[PDB]
Amino acid sequence: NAKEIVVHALRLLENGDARGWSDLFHPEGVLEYPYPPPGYKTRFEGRETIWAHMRLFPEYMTIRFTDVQFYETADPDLAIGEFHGDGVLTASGGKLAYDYIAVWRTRDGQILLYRLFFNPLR
Ligand SMILES: C[C@]12CC[C@H](O)C[C@H]1CC[C@@H]1[C@@H]2C[C@@H](O)[C@]2(C)[C@@H](C3=CC(=O)OC3)CC[C@]12O
Repeated sequence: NAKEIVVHALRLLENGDARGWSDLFHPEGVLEYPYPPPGYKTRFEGRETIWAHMRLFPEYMTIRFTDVQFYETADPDLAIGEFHGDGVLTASGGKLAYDYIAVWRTRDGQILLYRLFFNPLR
């Protein structure tokens, strides 16, 4: 189910496995930053592109997430949840913090939609 897939993914990212995380997306699957920070795209259509975006992730930062607080949905293939992320820039130093809310949509064990809200000012 979606909640299962989401936790899996977040774990993969915590482990720095960006290809894995990427791989969890349906080929024509989409990543979105509804409130994108400046200098970044806001939609990433297709696994290849999502991968291209996330490729560099582990090189600049390492993240650790709080446990997702999901809200109960009807559809088991839709998950809506809030969670926090703390990052440490490989620079290094740089502690970086995020408070998310996301709408995940899955099918046959793959991620179709990853809509990740966060504060672009912050
Ligand atoms: C917007 C962001 C800001 C920090 C850094 O400059 C990289 C950019 C692009 C990549 C972006 C970070 C913030 C982070 O919170 C992210 C949203 C983070 C993610 C968490 C998640 O569940 O999906 C992606 C990993 C990296 C991230 O995807």
